[PDB]
Amino acid sequence: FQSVHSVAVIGAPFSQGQKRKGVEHGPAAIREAGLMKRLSSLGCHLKDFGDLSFTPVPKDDLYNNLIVNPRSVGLANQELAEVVSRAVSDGYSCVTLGGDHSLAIGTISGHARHCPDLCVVWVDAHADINTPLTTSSGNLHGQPVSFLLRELQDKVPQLPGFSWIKPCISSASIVYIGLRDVDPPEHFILKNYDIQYFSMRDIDRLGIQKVMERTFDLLIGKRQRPIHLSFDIDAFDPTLAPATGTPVVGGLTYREGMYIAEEIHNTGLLSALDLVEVNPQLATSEEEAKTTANLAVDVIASSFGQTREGGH
Amino acid sequence: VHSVAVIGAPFSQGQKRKGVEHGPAAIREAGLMKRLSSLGCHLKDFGDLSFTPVDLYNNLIVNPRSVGLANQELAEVVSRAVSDGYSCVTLGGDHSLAIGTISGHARHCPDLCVVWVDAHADINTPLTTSSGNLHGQPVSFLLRELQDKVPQLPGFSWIKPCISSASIVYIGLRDVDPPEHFILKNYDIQYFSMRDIDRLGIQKVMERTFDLLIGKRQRPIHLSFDIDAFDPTLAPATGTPVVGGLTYREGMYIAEEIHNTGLLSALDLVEVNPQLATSEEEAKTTANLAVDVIASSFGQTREGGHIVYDQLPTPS
Amino acid sequence: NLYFQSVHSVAVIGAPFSQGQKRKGVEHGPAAIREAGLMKRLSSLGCHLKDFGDLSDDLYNNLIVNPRSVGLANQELAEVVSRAVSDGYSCVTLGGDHSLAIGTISGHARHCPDLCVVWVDAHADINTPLTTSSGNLHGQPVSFLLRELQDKVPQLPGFSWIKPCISSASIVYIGLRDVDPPEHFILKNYDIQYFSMRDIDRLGIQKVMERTFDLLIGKRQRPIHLSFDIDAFDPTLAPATGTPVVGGLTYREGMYIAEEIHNTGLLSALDLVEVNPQLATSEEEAKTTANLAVDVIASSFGQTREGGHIVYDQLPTP
Ligand code: PRO
Ligand code: PRO
Ligand code: PRO
Ligand SMILES: [Mn+2]
Ligand SMILES: [Mn+2]
Ligand SMILES: [Mn+2]
Ligand SMILES: [Mn+2]
Ligand SMILES: [Mn+2]
Ligand SMILES: [Mn+2]
Repeated sequence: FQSVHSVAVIGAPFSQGQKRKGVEHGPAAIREAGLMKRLSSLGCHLKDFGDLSFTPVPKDDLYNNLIVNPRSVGLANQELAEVVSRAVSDGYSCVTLGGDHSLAIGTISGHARHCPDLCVVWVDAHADINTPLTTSSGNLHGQPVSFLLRELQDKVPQLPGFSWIKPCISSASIVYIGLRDVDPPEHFILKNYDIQYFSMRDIDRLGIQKVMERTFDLLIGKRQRPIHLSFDIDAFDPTLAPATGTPVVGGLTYREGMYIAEEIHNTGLLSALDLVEVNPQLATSEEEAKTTANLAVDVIASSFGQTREGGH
Repeated sequence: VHSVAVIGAPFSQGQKRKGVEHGPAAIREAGLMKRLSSLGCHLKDFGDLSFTPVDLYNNLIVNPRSVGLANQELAEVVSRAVSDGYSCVTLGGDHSLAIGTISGHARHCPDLCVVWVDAHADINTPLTTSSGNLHGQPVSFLLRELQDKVPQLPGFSWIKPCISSASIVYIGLRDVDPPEHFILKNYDIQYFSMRDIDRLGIQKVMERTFDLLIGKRQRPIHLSFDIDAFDPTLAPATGTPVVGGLTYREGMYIAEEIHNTGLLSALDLVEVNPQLATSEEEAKTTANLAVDVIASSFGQTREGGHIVYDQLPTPS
Repeated sequence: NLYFQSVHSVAVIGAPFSQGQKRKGVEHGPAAIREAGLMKRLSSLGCHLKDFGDLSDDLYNNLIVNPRSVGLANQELAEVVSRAVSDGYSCVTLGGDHSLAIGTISGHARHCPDLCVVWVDAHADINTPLTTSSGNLHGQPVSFLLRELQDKVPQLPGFSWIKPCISSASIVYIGLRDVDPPEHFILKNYDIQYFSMRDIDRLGIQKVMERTFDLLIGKRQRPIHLSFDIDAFDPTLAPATGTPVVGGLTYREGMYIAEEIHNTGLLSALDLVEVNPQLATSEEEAKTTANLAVDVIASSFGQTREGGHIVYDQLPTP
């Protein structure tokens, strides 16, 4: 094979960062679409940690009539952070299957425990950077980055179950790609703190090649750094990825998404990847659910060396 | 903070396919007013105009009287909306309604320029049309340099040609009749076909469009936007669909660039025909797309940048 | 219409090969494309037309299926194409599976030894009889044609008539996205130039066509052979085909390729292959694929998005 990678796979069947049921079946859907076989065929040394079972929290209602399930979200992420830490500690590139995007709190925190100069490429229709004070929905899947960013620490209140989190990335160390549904406060956060982002509009103008070039220039232009790719399937157009809870029209094409993944592979710096927000229960047909899972597998496989030219 | 007037113009007699008169209602139902309200627009809804009801012309041109007259009535409403300080959004209805909207707009803004976003040039004369459908001719009646090639139709004498060939640019062209192509080339009318977009990219297409129309000075902009500019996969509920059109992204980009000028004075969103859809979702997606065009033309962004946001809350 | 920007002489041959692969139905490609109104469309573009109509075995090494039927059918097809081209026609062949390019290219080369090939396809179809995993000859045609690969290619039954006729420098691929590892090796090792979908994502279709022509006709005008597999298009656009691969050309990119081919004035033969109406799930899927096939062929002979191919004389006056 062109290159061998050691890859751990963690299922995180978690739904409480949002209100729509079924995203907890994300990890199963992706698995049934053949993830392990595909990574095997590419030369990957694989370790399957299986699908985690998160400790429920009995009482966990609306916090200040706004934040939904903070204790469950906080604890599930604390648990996931331990496993991701273990995997990275053991030397694996850590693939976590979601589950809603609240789980990036745990995956990035866990990763950061071993990589002080970690950087993040966040591929998403959404910035997910509302603080608990700026959120309109109160859904923590739209807040994960606020708890991780050092610059926002003074703006984030201490939520129950969240005391264990330490901000671990600076505003210069995360680049967003694919944005198209951004709240006014999130826009203010991005601009005010100099967080670099390439919205769908930036991609329309520059094209995905220049987007990736600039992305790497910003993050790894001066030195090599481990990369955490946090990939929300809703980055893709809903015609390609319909089985997801917060679809937004005018997303990435299949080609652009593969291009992102291929460029991440080509760095040789991919250290962890999240594939989140696949909700097969939201598909209007079996083939809608299966196409979304198949697309998830293509993203992950391309991140680990699958190409459009038979070079693997 | 835009003041926006919405006029329902249920034109159907510019073409032969029934249903297009329900376009203005389909768009309303898709939640147009809620969207423009969330954008901080000052809104006036004129409701749907009831035109006064009314023989073929040279055995070809159909219902021309009804079309000519309804356009005269439309043009007065647009004139007075513009006058009352509103940006004028006219919901269609077939594209023959542009005769009335551009005419009425050119009364108070003589220096207007036109961005025509369409699969079609709609510049056949009453003598070059094969179909006889007036939705395929509106630009011939409006264009100054073309007057001696256009005969006087019953109901159309009121129309004073108000735009020169250098003040209209087309974007999206892919189904242009031979006489149309002749007109485009011989009158030096600038256009960016699908093929020009494939070469240049929509960013460059918009830069060059504005260079041509407002390169010398700021001017009021009239955006005449036919939903069939978009690929039929995206906008299937429409009468003359043509494969290989704009993507969702390209169309939002045009609207956004139009907004970013701060010059948009009037906008037509034409040719949504809910009855031509093969299902209720196809009908609804077409109307949702129409809303997205209008909202982006007035400030909706892909970046959350529509409102001013000054200060983060503190747990302080 | 009396007046056109250009007038082409075009021969049409139906070549319903199905034996270069295993799925039934592709032999109905030529009928599907004719029923989508191909002849009418070409007439409307001012072409002089000659319609040649539609033309009408043990495993090799326990793998390669139908070598004699395929090798021999291609010998016959080669004759028809050579005749058409010799008589001054740009020769359009409707497939049928892609194994037919063995015949069309070999025949074309008899009269046009200096031809170049633009191969538009999800696949490189450059497996040898020794590297192929499927045994399907439609995945092997380029290996028979290429000079530099002759010593890597064994003599098959039905194939003694074929002389390799193109050098590795005279073929450029566009659209590649499903390349077997031994195919990747050949491409790199013989320095065959290709624009994969990834290359199109980076350069854009305009620069891909510019660079393609710089590679092939940059030094001198040469007859162009366009071998165009419908599966180069995204399966959402061309679902009716045997080996569909996600992430393909858009409608606009495909038409752009054909328009630029037309603009060279050098198009000398064109294959339009792999349309299999039976693999559609609906009549609209089948007809869309056939209509797209017609749009490709039409656009190769002057159909454009802007409507300048028919020449208009003067506007009537009232
Ligand atoms: O915070 C939220 O819940 C939404 C999710 C997408 C953008 N903001
Ligand atoms: O003139 C007509 O009626 C048609 C409409 C689109 C192109 N020409
Ligand atoms: O040789 C074959 O049969 C396959 C078909 C596409 C790629 N190679
Ligand atoms: Mn997200
Ligand atoms: Mn998202
Ligand atoms: Mn129109
Ligand atoms: Mn139109
Ligand atoms: Mn092929
Ligand atoms: Mn192919």
